[PDB]
Parts: sequence; C-alpha cells; structure tokens
Amino acid sequence: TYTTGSFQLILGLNAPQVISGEGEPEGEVFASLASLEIKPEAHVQELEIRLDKDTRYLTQHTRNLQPGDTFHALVEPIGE
Amino acid sequence: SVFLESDLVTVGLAVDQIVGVDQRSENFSVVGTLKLSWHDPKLGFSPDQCGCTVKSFEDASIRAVAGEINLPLPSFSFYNQ
Amino acid sequence: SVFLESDLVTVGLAVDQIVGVDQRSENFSVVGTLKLSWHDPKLGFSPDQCGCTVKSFEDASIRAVAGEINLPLPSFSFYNQ
Repeated sequence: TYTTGSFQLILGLNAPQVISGEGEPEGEVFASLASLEIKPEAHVQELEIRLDKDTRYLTQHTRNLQPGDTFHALVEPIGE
Repeated sequence: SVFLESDLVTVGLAVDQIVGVDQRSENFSVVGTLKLSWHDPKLGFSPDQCGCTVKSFEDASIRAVAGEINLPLPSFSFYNQ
Repeated sequence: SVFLESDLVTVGLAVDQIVGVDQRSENFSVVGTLKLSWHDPKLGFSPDQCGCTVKSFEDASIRAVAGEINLPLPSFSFYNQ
C-alpha cells in the first residue's frame, strides 16, 4: 500500500553536510515550489445553522490547505 | 450596586422510580435526575485561546472542580443520605 | 469534502448468560461481550520508532487512554447501569 503523513525536506547545493540530515539554512535560495505556477479544481459545501439563545457562538474546523490555495465564505439569513 | 450580591441558582429534580422501602430501618431508595444552573462571569473565557465554544468537566463532583480551578462553586449534598 | 466530518464506528454485542432477575426492584443481570472498531489517522505511527506492528493498552477504560494520549476517543456507558 501507499503511506500518508507529514514530512520535512532539506535540499542542498554543493553542501556535503546535507546528507547528515542536520544542514542549517544558509546562502541564497535556489529552488521553489512548482505548484505555484498552476491551479486545481473546486470544492463547495452548503450548511444550515441556527443560533439558539444559549448557543449564540459556533465554530467549525476546515481541512488542511495546500500552499497557494484560496478560501471563500458567505452567510445569508433565512428570513428577518 | 454598591453592595455585593448573591449568585442566583436554578434547580430541578425528577423522580424516575421508587426502588425500595425498608419499614423496620425506616428508609427508602429512589432513582432520579438532578440539574443545576447559574451564571458567573469569573468562569468566562475567550474562544480564540482554545477554538471551542463549550468547556466541559466529566466524572467529577462540584467540590473537586472548585478545588481544581480555585474558584467558589455551589456544592450541594443530600441531607438524609 | 470541505468541512470536518464524523468518524464511523462499528459495534457488536453478544449475550452469554442471564444470571438473575429481580422482580421487586425491577432489575436484571447479564454476562456478555462488547466490541468496537473505528479508523483514525491521528492514531497512526511509524514502525521504525518502535519496531512493532501493534501498539496496545491494557486494563484501562477508553476515557483513561484518551486522557493519557490527549486525543478524542469514543467513550461509552451503559444507560441503566
């Protein structure tokens, strides 16, 4: 099977200490994220919420966002 | 108000079943539910430090919670327990 | 999916023996087995830090394990215990 999780990536250029895994950042950058040249698809969800007398505060958690993505939201009351 | 005031508490109790009566030792047993409610600004908190709207304590008496959070709370007891 | 969803839990229960019925106090006793199962990526680990494929906890309730590992777990209770 495949695997899932978070990772840390260290890249070096003519820096032989990187293969030890302990290279501290130095010098001027040379590589960048490739995805920042492009864009993907859209996901939309709609939910109905009610604020009772004792439940006037509500919070919701969102999934992780990759770098360069965008987030939008809007709320419209049912009535008055 | 110049003078300090007493905190107001709402109480309610319901009886579900009478499960026994002892006629020689003069005692009875009952099953039911109890509910208390009060308002105290000293227990308030800000959501941005925990990301939650409800803070809960479980499997503890009022005295234990009051001792843990170092604030006075309305503890109670059954008189003829 | 856009927002946070719910974790799916599989449950099963079996009854081995009815060991008593109280007709005045209206209660009964039963012996059986309970099983739960769910999937949560937050509990996943990497084998190379322990050299094992199974991580186990023994003689503890779900609440105790959740408090020890600081992760939400599906605790349960018997309603009429």
